[PDB]
Amino acid sequence: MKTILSNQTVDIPDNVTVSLKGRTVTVKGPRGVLRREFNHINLELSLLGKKQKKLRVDKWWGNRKELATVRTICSHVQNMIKGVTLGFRYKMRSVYAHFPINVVIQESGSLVEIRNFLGEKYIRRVRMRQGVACAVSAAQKDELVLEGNDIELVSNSAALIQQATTVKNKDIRKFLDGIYVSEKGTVVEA
Amino acid sequence: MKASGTLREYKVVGRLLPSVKNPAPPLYRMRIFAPNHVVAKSRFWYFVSQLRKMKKASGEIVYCGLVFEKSPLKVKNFGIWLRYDSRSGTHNMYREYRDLTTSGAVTQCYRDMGARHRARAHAIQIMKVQVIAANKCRRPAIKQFHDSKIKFPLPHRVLRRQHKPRFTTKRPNTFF
Amino acid sequence: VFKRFVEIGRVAFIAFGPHEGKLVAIVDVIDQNRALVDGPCTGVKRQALPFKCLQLTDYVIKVPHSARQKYVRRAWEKAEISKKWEESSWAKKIEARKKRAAMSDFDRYKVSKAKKMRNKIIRHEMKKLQKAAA
Amino acid sequence: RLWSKAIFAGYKRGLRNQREHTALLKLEGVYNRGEVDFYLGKRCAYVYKAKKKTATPGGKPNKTRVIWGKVTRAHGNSGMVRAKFKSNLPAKAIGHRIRVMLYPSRV
Amino acid sequence: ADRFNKVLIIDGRGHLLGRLSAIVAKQVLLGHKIVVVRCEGINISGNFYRNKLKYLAFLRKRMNTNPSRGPYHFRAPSRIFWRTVRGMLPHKTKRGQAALDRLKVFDGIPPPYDKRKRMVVPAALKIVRLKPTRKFALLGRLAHEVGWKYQAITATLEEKRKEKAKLRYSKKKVEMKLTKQAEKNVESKIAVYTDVLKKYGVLV
RNA sequence: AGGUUUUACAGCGCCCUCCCGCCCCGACUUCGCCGCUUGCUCUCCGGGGCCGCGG
RNA sequence: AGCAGAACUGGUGCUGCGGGAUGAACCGAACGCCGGGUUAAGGCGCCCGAUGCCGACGCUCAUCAGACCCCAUAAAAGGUGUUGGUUGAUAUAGACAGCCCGAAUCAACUAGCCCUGAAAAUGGAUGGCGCUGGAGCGUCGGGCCCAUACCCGGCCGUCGACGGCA
RNA sequence: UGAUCCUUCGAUGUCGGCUCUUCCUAUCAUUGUGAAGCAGAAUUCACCAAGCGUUGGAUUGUUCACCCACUAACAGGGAA
RNA sequence: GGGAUUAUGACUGAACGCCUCUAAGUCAGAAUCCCGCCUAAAAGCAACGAUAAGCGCCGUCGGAUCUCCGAUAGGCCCCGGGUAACCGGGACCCCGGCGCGGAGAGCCAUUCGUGACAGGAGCGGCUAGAACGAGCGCCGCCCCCUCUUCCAGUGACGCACCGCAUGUUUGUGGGGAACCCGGUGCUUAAAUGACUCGUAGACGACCUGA
Ligand SMILES: [Mg+2]
Ligand SMILES: [Mg+2]
Ligand SMILES: [Mg+2]
Ligand SMILES: [Mg+2]
Ligand SMILES: [Mg+2]
Ligand SMILES: [Mg+2]
Ligand SMILES: [Mg+2]
Ligand SMILES: [Mg+2]
Ligand SMILES: [Mg+2]
Ligand SMILES: [Mg+2]
Ligand SMILES: [Mg+2]
Ligand SMILES: [Mg+2]
Ligand SMILES: [Mg+2]
Ligand SMILES: [Mg+2]
Ligand SMILES: [Mg+2]
Ligand SMILES: [Mg+2]
Ligand SMILES: [Mg+2]
Ligand SMILES: [Mg+2]
Ligand SMILES: [Mg+2]
Ligand SMILES: [Mg+2]
Ligand SMILES: [Mg+2]
Ligand SMILES: [Mg+2]
Ligand SMILES: [Mg+2]
Ligand SMILES: [Mg+2]
Ligand SMILES: [Mg+2]
Repeated sequence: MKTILSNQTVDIPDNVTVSLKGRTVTVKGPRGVLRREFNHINLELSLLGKKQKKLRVDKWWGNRKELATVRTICSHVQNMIKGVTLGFRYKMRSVYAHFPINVVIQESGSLVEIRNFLGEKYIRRVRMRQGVACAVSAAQKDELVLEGNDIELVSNSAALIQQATTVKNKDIRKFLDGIYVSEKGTVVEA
Repeated sequence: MKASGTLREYKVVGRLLPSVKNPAPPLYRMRIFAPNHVVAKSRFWYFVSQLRKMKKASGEIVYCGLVFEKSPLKVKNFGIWLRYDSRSGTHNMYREYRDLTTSGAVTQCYRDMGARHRARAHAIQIMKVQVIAANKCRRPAIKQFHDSKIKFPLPHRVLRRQHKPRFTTKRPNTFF
Repeated sequence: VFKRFVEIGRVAFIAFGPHEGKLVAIVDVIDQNRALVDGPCTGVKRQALPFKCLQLTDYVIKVPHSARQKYVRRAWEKAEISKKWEESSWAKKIEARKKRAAMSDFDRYKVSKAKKMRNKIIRHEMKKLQKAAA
Repeated sequence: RLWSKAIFAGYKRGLRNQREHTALLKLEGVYNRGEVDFYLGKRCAYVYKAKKKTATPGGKPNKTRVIWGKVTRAHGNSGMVRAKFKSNLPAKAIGHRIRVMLYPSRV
Repeated sequence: ADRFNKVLIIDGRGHLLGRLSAIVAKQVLLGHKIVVVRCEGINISGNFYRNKLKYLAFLRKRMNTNPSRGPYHFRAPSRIFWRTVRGMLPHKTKRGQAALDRLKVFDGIPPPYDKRKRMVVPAALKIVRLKPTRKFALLGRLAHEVGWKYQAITATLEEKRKEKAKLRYSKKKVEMKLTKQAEKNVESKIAVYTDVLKKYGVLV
């Protein structure tokens, strides 16, 4: 069955200016500028409204799989707006039983060195992505905050650290060491 | 049955051969959809032979003529009760279509059953065809066309006439 | 993005088929692929023409769905679709293409001596403006 | 120039049987079966150049030779036409130029 | 086009491999000379991992006793398309070998053809023959990952070819802008010669 | 579900009718919505290919 | 068992031809030498004659896709891949999901295409290229392509005549 | 290992070993992983995977066996 | 030594208000795969040296003669590209065009010559071009006077070869050498046999030296 129409509106706040040239949405606000390119969905994105226009997407004659991308694209633009208005904060903590994990941040947050993981002499040097800044958070023992505008870059950088501190040839149910994501919050709470 | 082209509706009536024991036997009317009257007569002796005890040699066909549509210029919502024999067993099925004439609606049923259920022409048996109002339609594929002030564009017009100019300097546009 | 929709009353141009080149009015939409068009002022009886043969124009009329051609004819003349159509460019490209296809051999001769002289006048003015611009 | 362009595509064949008595042509601007009705009957020509000089009607003996023919009927739905020449065309002419004259005219 | 032209320079960007080669192989048999440029822009249907596996499975067909005689697995996109056309020709004969000589394939647009108009076969394009929701694989990326070593140099020379043609098109636009202005300044002197063009439907 | 509740600032059905109330178009090969055919269908009625051998 | 032995009929042996890439037997059709016309079975992206139709509708994405008599392999059992269908149960006396919100939701079963099940040795086989708005599967329309087959005519020969001539 | 007897009896040299090359994966080891009645060590089940390695000897004509040591492991086969 | 990735573990995120590595879109990833490194070098090729009255070019003008071999029968019409969009114009906007005439269904050429009377509009400089490079572009002097292109005229003549085919183009075509003809070029050219060498060999070949 081809549904004749399936739409979804995305209301934007007054502090951002969402623009688009075809399917290339560009969100600009107080913290930065984001720009995604949706030339793979084959949809239309109309920007309607008198003041601070809302974003309305459409999908004409779409099957069950093509209609699933309607809310996906709307959910990506909301993350673009949320990432510029408030920003993203993916803070993760260090878990260890005997050997404390020593983490030092270099290159102004764009690189993180992980040492003393399970007593290993190897030094793990994980490099963040463009726009993601890392820092050892205060007011806590060994938590590690990651900030940025793009959710797909802050969350991917938080995965590069967690995937780097993996235990090999051991029972992962016994050796729970590593750096795991604690919570996925925001920079400016609102 | 071959189901060639458009299946036309034939009103085939028949009766047993009159004898001295049963003079003027009962007449049986049938609603047959067949490409021509030669097949429509054979379809009559297929359902009547399995409903009543009467073959082609024991009875006769009294009338076999076309049944034209009373309103060929009005969109109608049809409902077809059928039963097709799959590879495993026989299944009853009720499908809704939408066409101007009942001759073309049943034709869509043979194209749909063959496309979705791989059912040939000899396995499908049409039982009831009824012009259903727009309130008793159960299928959402027809109920979406039951919206007044309907509006939808024609996105991504695929280029036909790909061989009138077979070679050209212009790439085809698909937005109109 | 889209500016031409398949709505009740949308005047559509038949691209190919039996009534090739004549306008119709979409009265009702049967399926995803078919429509119930009816051109009362053009010469096309009411029938089910597919969307493959239709080309949407920029003219909409005020008619309910599945209305008689008596009322379609009224809204066809109230919106003067035939007057708006004949004065459009897409209708004048068709008229100009029919003239060129019906040109005789004497016409192709008179049309050749014209563009051979008309282009020499324009190409001389183009070089005159080009030298002055340099 | 008073002749349209054609191409000797091959002989009237099946899949593994050739009939050299009938040749298939490829007209220049004819890509439909309904556009061959003009060329039916026009005289064809396979103009080639051999080594020795041959006589020429209406001129000095040049090095040019010709094989005459005519268009007989349509072939398929793609504007191909059949042609029967006086002598069967040599197989080396497959893909070369065939002249389609404008006579016998019917316009 | 469609005019029995002397040399048909078909562009390769956007076209499908077998769709374009099925038409090119038919034109070379009729005696025409086809020049397919930008063979690295041809794309094949199906996702990339399928079309790469179809070629990796082709690399294994070497002759066992002596691979020097086995199937020559060409890595250049022009030579990949050239072999696709060869499979659709009777290359074992003389008319099939002569038809391959009429076809010339290039990776990019060389100087002999960068100043020519490139044609487009609509019966072989990606937008016309493939649904927008289907996957496709570019022959340039497919060739680079199987042993093509000249993808960066072709992309560098193609960028210089585009920036050199963009400078001319800016001069072609400013020349056409003067041509349109020339007709407005001389319209009173060509009114007699433009009406016969209007009368016979040449000018709308 | 047009207009402000079923015709109203559009229309869509179904009945009794005023003689089928009354006229005009007849499957449109006769003005490209849909079938079957001569009750010997009519045409110095057009066009193309093929060959007229014998006596 | 491409095994052994029977029955009816056909074929083959003794038989070429068009189609099934290939072939003893399958499908069509049986044969003097030729011109024209038209078909059968089978076909019409290119090899390769013919859809270079603005063919109709729908199904289908496969990191071993699929591609049709004989025929050149695939099963049980599974899928919240997707599309139909059957039978029931909840829900503005406000369900389902979520930690109040306010419109549909849930379960069983069944059938299509696809997928898992699916491992063999020289490099390789829808016939090849390749094809994914298709060149795939199912149901159908128009047109077109050619056999030594059908039709008309020429020629040879054989056969027959209730045959023609002193 | 049979069953069959289509090819070969105006001949296709026939058991094993030696030698040498190549392929298959139904993976013994090594590389990357998933699972446990995975605490570690050891081991077991499974996945992508045949790139690479898979031994020296006593007895037997033997393929097949059995033992002695070595080893990351001493995996199973095809190519008349 | 790298590259795309398998198994696998994940990100964002719907379908299915939640959830979800997957549907669209992304990340890490290996004795495997491809390539580099390495070995060979094609009926594949480039740069460059020298080229023997004799041996080319010049002056594509050959002025004319002969022989061959293919085609062909106006065009070497150039943005990049998108497709749920695009193009053009003007100081992210605005205007205009959009079944696409700022149109490869078109456009640019082109419609028999020779002699008078009116309308209409071949060398010097600079710059740029190397993926398989030139009649390449732009200005300033000379050249005579343009059948310049179109519309109208008047009087002539260019066999009008008596109905008939291979006509017409790119053709001042591409290759071998031939013949009087007006100017140059530099002509201290190389390979090979034998001998020698032994960094090399069955014989050839190969490395050398005179
Ligand atoms: Mg362990
Ligand atoms: Mg049947
Ligand atoms: Mg057999
Ligand atoms: Mg038997
Ligand atoms: Mg036997
Ligand atoms: Mg017999
Ligand atoms: Mg077969
Ligand atoms: Mg015949
Ligand atoms: Mg075939
Ligand atoms: Mg299971
Ligand atoms: Mg579910
Ligand atoms: Mg419940
Ligand atoms: Mg399978
Ligand atoms: Mg006869
Ligand atoms: Mg035997
Ligand atoms: Mg395995
Ligand atoms: Mg198990
Ligand atoms: Mg890598
Ligand atoms: Mg994954
Ligand atoms: Mg990656
Ligand atoms: Mg362009
Ligand atoms: Mg606008
Ligand atoms: Mg004068
Ligand atoms: Mg030059
Ligand atoms: Mg002048």
